[PDB]
Amino acid sequence: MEKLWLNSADSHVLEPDDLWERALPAALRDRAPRCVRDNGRETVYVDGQVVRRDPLDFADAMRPPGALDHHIRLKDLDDQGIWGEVVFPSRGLWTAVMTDPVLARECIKVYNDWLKSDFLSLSPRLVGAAMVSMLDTDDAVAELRRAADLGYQTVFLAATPPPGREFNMDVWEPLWAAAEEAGMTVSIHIGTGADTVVARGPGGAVINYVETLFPAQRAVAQLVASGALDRHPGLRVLIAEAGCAWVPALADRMDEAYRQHGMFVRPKLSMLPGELVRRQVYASFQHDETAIGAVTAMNYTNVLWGSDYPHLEGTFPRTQEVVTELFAGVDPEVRDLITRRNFTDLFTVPALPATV
Amino acid sequence: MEKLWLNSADSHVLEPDDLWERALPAALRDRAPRCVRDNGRETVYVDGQVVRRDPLDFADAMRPPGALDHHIRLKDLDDQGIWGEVVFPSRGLWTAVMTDPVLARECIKVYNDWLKSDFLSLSPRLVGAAMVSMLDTDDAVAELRRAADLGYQTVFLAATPPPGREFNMDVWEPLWAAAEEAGMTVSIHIGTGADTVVARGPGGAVINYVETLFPAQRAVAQLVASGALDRHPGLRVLIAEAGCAWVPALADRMDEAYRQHGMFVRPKLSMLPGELVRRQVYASFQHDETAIGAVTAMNYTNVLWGSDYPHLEGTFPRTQEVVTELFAGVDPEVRDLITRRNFTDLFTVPALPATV
Ligand SMILES: [Mn+2]
Ligand SMILES: [Mn+2]
Ligand SMILES: [Mn+2]
Ligand SMILES: [Mn+2]
Ligand SMILES: [Mn+2]
Ligand SMILES: [Mn+2]
Repeated sequence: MEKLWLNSADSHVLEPDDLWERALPAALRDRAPRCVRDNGRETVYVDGQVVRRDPLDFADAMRPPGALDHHIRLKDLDDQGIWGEVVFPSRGLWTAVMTDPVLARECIKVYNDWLKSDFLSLSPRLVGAAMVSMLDTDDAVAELRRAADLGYQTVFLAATPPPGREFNMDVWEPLWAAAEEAGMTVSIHIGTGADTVVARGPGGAVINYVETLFPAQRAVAQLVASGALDRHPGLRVLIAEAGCAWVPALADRMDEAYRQHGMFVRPKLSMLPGELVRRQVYASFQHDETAIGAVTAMNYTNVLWGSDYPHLEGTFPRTQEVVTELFAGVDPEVRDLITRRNFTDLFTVPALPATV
Repeated sequence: MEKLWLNSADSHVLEPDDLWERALPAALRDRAPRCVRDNGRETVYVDGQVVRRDPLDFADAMRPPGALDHHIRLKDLDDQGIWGEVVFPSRGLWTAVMTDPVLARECIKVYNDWLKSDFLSLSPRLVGAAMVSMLDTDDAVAELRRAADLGYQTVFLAATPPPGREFNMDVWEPLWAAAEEAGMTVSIHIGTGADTVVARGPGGAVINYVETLFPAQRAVAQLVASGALDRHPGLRVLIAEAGCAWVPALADRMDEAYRQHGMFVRPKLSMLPGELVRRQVYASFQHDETAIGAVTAMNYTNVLWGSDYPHLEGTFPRTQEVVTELFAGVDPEVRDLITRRNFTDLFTVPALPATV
């Protein structure tokens, strides 16, 4: 009943409630992410601001026992037929909306040290994303370098960077250089860095779920148009949890501007935007049938599957039912590429016997 | 040497410099859109505001003579192998950033009367888009009904509506009802309405070309999630000049929200977002190879080819060479659907005589 073995390019780890309470310098402790559970309500506070209010029902729906207990997580991976799994933050993501570079740097060190010592230590099937400062390039380079010396394979960046720190700016060049030198995949996860509760009228739930795409597409356009990827041929970028089929559409959109608006284009690129996307830009999805069409009809081979465990928008606990229906009638080479091989190009886990 | 007849879902016409100056009363006639090309840049004035100040390339971005002489435009249709062509405004599109509903209403009436009298009269191969007020629903419904009586087949709406008039709001319901009643296609052309985001740094030309997609994806999300299309099964929407392959990607994104976030979704729809997209949402492209894979691999059949004459991002004067490369080794049934049949499902032109 779990016959199709998968690697998951997207999932999340819930941090211990006291992670920052115990480990931060006393001056910083009270400003770290912290939650109050009262009335029906969880309220999350970050550095003197309420950043989140939810009824406990929804909050706790994304908190099955594996989302917390790493021993149960590994058993859920077996149960769902997932071998290797990339693990992103939950509360740690709020470091991306902080305005104080020192609070962000120190909260990121704590998170990165806990994830490696207390979680990535349980199984080599776990590939964690180290956070790096969104606010200061020297802080982000130093932590990437420390995280890599510790055996991290990828860094997390928020899809919406702080104002004036868009991904086409010169300020990021030292980070691209260090990531390329380290062999570090840059993982950009959507729904991070900002607020995505922008739509309030009829259809808000569906409209807001679409709005979170825009920073993902913008990030790809900035990395491609700025020459960041062109200048760093070894630099690979994963766009996590934005789906896949918009990526070749965007490759075509950029090619059209590059070719028809060339007289306004700076910098020039050594190859077309679409060639950079197809070489270096990867994208994950959970349910999207269109991800298979991207590979088979749009020559976009950089599609990875993800469970996004334990989010509502992920596959858990119906991983096998989802993927078996997704890949019914599909070339096994394509199913292998999307569910296993793109994962192992990016990330190192112990190799299974590759059944076709 | 050899050509294939095509129909085009997108092009523009350049209005007489004095169109509004000569036709509007004294209270309005100085505040209508005015374009100056002088000293290497294009300046546009609307109601006392500089809305555009864009560089021109006096050497390498030179406008086709047929943009300036409608007799040369008709020679260019024959030369390019284009039978039927939808024609959008140019200076007229600036009515969408007006804040005065009287000026907008009156400027729209002048445009719609001029287009019919002096331009569409040149050939019934031209399918005009009538403008309707973005500011006032009564004004929009009135003009749509007047345009329908005049024989108009489609109305233009700007991709970014005025703040508080997003496409998911109740304020539009009367126009959705009127368009469906009249059998009028709603044509949402990108790059129109107030300019949401503008990139200033490296890669700006490519980034800004991508940024214009986001209002189009948003509009589709608002129309699908709000029930606008669900409540009006006879209402068809054309997204002009945004490309195609993001449309099935967005169908999948919206289905995932509808199915996994069902508890937060209001209103309920009578079918899934992706079924509404595949039934009622059409999209045009000029060069995008991915638009063919949207049809062949993503079950998205509502793709239309457009020339976007006489813009830089259009195909002129290489229309036949572009379509030849696009459709090399493609099923001719798919070429017919994309280049002729979808166009004749939405629009009525005279019979294309047959060859052989
Ligand atoms: Mn995720
Ligand atoms: Mn789910
Ligand atoms: Mn002059
Ligand atoms: Mn156009
Ligand atoms: Mn255009
Ligand atoms: Mn061109």
